[PDB]
Amino acid sequence: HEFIPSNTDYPGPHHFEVTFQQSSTAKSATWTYSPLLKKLYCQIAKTCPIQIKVSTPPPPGTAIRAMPVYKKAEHVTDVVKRCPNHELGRDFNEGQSAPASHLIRVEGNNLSQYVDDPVTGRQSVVVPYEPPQVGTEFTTILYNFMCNSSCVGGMNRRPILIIITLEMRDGQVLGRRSFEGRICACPGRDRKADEDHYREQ
Amino acid sequence: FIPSNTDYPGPHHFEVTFQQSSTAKSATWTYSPLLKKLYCQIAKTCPIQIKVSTPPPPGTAIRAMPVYKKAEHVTDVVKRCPNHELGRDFNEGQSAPASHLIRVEGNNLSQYVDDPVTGRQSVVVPYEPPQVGTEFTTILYNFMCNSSCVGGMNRRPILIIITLEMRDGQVLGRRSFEGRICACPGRDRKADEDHYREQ
Amino acid sequence: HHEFIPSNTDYPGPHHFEVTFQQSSTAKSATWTYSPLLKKLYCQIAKTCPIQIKVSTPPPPGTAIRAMPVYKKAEHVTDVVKRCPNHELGRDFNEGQSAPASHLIRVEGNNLSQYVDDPVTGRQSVVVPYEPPQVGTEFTTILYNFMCNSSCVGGMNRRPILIIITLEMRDGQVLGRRSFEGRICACPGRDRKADEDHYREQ
Amino acid sequence: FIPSNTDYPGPHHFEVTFQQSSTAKSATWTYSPLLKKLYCQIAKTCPIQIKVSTPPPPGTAIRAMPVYKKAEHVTDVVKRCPNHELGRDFNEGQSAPASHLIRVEGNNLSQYVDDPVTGRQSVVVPYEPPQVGTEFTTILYNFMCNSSCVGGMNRRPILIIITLEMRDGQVLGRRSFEGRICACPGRDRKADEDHYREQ
DNA sequence: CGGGCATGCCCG
DNA sequence: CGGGCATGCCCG
DNA sequence: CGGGCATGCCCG
DNA sequence: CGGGCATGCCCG
Ligand SMILES: [Zn+2]
Ligand SMILES: [Zn+2]
Ligand SMILES: [Zn+2]
Ligand SMILES: [Zn+2]
Repeated sequence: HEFIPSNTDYPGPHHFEVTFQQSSTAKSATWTYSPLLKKLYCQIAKTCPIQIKVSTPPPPGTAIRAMPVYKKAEHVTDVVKRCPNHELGRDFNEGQSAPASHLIRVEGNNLSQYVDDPVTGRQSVVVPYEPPQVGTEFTTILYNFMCNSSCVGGMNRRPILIIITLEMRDGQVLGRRSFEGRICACPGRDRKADEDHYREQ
Repeated sequence: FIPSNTDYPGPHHFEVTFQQSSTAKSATWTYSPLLKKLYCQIAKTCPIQIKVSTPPPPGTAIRAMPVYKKAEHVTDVVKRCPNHELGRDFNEGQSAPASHLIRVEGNNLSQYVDDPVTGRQSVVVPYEPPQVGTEFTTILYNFMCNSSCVGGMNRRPILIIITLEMRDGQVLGRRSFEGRICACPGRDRKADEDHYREQ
Repeated sequence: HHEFIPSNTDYPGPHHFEVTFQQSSTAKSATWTYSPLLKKLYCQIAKTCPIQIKVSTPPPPGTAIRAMPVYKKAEHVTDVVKRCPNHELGRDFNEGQSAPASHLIRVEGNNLSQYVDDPVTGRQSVVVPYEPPQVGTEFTTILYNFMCNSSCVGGMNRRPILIIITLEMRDGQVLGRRSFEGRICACPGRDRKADEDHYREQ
Repeated sequence: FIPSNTDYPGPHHFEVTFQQSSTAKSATWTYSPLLKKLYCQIAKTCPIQIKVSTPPPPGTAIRAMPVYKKAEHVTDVVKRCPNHELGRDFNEGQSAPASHLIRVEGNNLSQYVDDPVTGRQSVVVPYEPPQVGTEFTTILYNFMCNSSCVGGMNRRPILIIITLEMRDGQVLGRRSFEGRICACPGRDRKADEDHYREQ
């Protein structure tokens, strides 16, 4: 209905929260998050796990929506899709049941549904919200990205921003958080450099 | 003829603002607080944030119209220099009037209006409430000739007036700010603020 | 069926075709100036620009001479040379109208000046008949007129152009051809002097 | 037939030549005599000078065929990567199959060829006599992908094989040269020669 | 008729 | 995202 | 317009 | 596992 995904955090009634645990001081590390720059550094198609949390059990049939947007205004109008070279390829499109075009995928959850909103044209994947696990503090949705931040054709070196939403069976918004995403060949280097430049300021 | 470039918040405190875009010679867009100056780059995306605390006239809408500052010119209309109006540069691909100066980018309900006997050009969008969690409705504008175009604004400054209205024309509010469309806002902003300050 | 990329290459034919330029103002704001060092004229939009034609032997009746512009740089070579959309319609010189304002090159005076618009190549030019040099005159003088400032947007913007003069037969042929960089601007002298210096640095 | 190559001047000595280019490192194109390698930026106009000794036959023409160098990749046909193919940028007029690497501009008589089952793509154009008072027949080519393109030439050196031939299949003109498509050609060129001199 | 500037654009 | 030139045009 | 950086991936 | 490299692109 709306073509400019709201970017602003807003926990809402319940206190929707997104956090990343595992850390890896390496360069070719599948994934690693930078708290100082609220930016996730993930590799191509590598298992990326984020952890959701809330204070009170949300309404029945709630959802978790993950959708990509561009950080800059000049680009934000353009739908974030998978580049031709990675779309038409066999690798990962061979019997996966997820639209070749989709950038973000959800790993290990049949209940996950990929969405192409017909008017907006935006793409996003959803899963029913889950109560953590009995002995855990958070809910672990584990995501995937199928294009580097620099894929000529798709992203094209443009910075994105993954937005995680706590939704109603109908769409009404109960929560939201966001952060910058940069898919690389190796997040060790990329992250350090960006935090060293931040330190350089 | 000659809309009222006169400020008026109205009933619902109307606040159109700008974010913190960086200062850089060739920055796509930048805004000055000392002056009400929007330094803009041709055809680039310029995000302008509109805040409204109590919004409730469904069918209400927001207009953006361009006007000349100096009085002798304010009676003249703000069109595009025939060079860009005729050129193939930004005119194909879009579904917006060849001659208007202002264009909305992230919206398709937009209305480019050519006043029948007024001759003023402006573009209206519907007022959409800010999305749950944030405070301002964000409209995306881009200007299609540089302020210095011969055949158009022959270097004469222009003011932009954003009016929120009732489905049937009735100005609930309005605001203004001078805008400049140049190759590099950063170097132009730096200079403008300097000369005015000195005096 | 025509030639796609008019060659600029000079051609002194059986007749000895030459294109000379008389003494010109070194004056900064000059109406027109020339450069044999940089072999390029510098003329003002819509100002009378003289040109000296010369030949050892005289050619047959019906023989005329063609002036056509073409971009100097290859990545621009294919674009035809027309006037900026602005000037082509601009009411400031289509009045006292005579020829299509598409055309950049016009001819002053001569009423035998018929323009061309090659349907095939969509190429624009202009042609007048070869009158033998005025009695006691070495040169057959044709006035060419240029309409857009080499820096006009929409039109040839800041993209150098070449002006090919062609000693052409009565019907489709080439007997002689000489070329030379054209540069339309506001300060012909300020420009030429700035150009030649820049050259006297290499 | 498939991977030809060996030069062959022929009846009318076929000579492929390049004019003097821009010394600049990021120029549209440059040719390296010592390295018999053409360096040009993607989609930029590359002029090539074709010459012959005697008025070649009647309805004869010229064709450009690109082939991978390494004796390994010869098998593989050389086309545009998926991205530059299904991408807007240069297919919005396309009197040229979006798949072809080599393209000709200016000429309307260009014909793009796809071999039957052993399909190789190429561009041909009727040969034309040098315009009166010139010795060079000039053809303006375009190279739609970068030799670095992942999914395309994927950094695989290639040869453009120019051949003069007669409609009746008789190929009696064969001149070939190395071709590299890249962002700034001067740089790679000087880098290519610098080291080969030393190594 | 030359000096000088503003602002687009390309390059020490 | 900074330094410096282009080149139409105004000044006087 | 050249010098420097960005960024997938080669190499050991 | 990281350091260094080529190659497209942006900063000054
Ligand atoms: Zn991709
Ligand atoms: Zn304009
Ligand atoms: Zn013009
Ligand atoms: Zn490619």
